[PDB]
Amino acid sequence: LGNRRIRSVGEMAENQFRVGLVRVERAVKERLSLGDLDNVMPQDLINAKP
DNA sequence: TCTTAAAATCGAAGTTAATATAAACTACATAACAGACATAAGAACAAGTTACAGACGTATTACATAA
Repeated sequence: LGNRRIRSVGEMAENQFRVGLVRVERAVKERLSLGDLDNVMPQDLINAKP
């Protein structure tokens, strides 16, 4: 049992949230690379639905 | 003749009922929807054509009455 671990609701919630965050981060990096960022707000860059 | 990667299999019922991310403008042709008209089909009324029924009228026979 020192070689097997317990993973609870907090850990897997964190894991899935991090997966969604990476999913957002890919598109955010794609958008930031364009350059035209004069009229962009932080709420116009991320994607809450993933 | 000996490794080494693939290929295939692994009990019945029973229950069970799904998800959820990520160009715009313009030009043209076609299909669909609505309205109106004509047509075909049925409903209604009235008449005509025809035979039979229902009770009457007639014809026939038998009884009664008159000579």
